[PDB]
Amino acid sequence: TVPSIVLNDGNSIPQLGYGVFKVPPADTQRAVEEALEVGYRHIDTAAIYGNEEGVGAAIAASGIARDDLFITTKLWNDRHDGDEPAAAIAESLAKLALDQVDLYLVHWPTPAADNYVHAWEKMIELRAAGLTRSIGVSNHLVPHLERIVAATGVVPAVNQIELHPAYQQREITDWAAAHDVKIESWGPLGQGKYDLFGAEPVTAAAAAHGKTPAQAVLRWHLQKGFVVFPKSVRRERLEENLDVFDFDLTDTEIAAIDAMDPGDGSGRVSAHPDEVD
Ligand SMILES: NC(=O)C1=CN([C@@H]2O[C@H](COP(=O)(O)OP(=O)(O)OC[C@H]3O[C@@H](n4cnc5c(N)ncnc54)[C@H](OP(=O)(O)O)[C@@H]3O)[C@@H](O)[C@H]2O)C=CC1
Repeated sequence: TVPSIVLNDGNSIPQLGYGVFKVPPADTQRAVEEALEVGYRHIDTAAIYGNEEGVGAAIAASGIARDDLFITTKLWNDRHDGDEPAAAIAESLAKLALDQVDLYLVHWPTPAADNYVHAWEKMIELRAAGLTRSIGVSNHLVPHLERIVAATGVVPAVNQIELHPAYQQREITDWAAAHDVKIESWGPLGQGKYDLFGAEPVTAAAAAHGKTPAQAVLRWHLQKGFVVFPKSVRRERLEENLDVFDFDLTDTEIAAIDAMDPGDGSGRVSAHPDEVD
């Protein structure tokens, strides 16, 4: 039924949602219509995904009240400077055809450009302007975090990062936990970049509960306190991935999955912030 988690700002976010990364813009409307139909209420898009349009149409097409929906969009890398943030969100808003998004994020820190503090400053402006209910960042390291916070005194609501069994970024989640910041896992199912489902601590928890391996992972994230939003273009999967409030892995089972993280950062499948310009 998807539980909702309380953010540091007093806003609630549905623990499981649907991501649109890699869904072609042209198929984006159907893709989202289905997800809404199936039962999903939290959509994760990005200006860079080029599909805010489909997302908006779908939402419009569906009969759901805005209140029951949670839209999240993101601020692209080339828009951190000056008042580009205000221009950026406004265009997203027009694409999505909404009055306001639920959450807005700084897509990447782009540390070489040294403009993330500035972008965060502006972010705080958009929230006060009512353009977005909450603000958070994505792909920010602990140093990035400490700085933006020390600089503004405004803690981000979330931090969306690459997170899965083989690469957990514990230093970040740990920090996030002490700072009342919620973690959003991206690429929660390894983005299909490695045999996650064949993983034995994975296969073991699956058969033990009669769930699929994909479902075992999600439940892992979920029990860890993470917000997840897997992507799939297949109805079956939307349904499968949505049915995970059933079981409950065991402490030991959770331990077994956790141990999949080598600790040398070798399980990473995507880009490291220090490489994204
Ligand atoms: N803020 C950021 O920097 C980023 C955020 N994200 C967000 O996180 C989302 C999720 O990560 P994403 O990169 O999409 O990777 P995911 O880890 O969620 O994996 C998606 C892939 O796994 C498949 N999939 C989904 N469910 C299942 C299942 N039960 N069994 C088998 N395959 C399955 C999909 O195939 P198929 O669709 O064909 O079924 C697709 O190939 C993105 O869509 C986006 O919203 C992603 C990247 C970066």
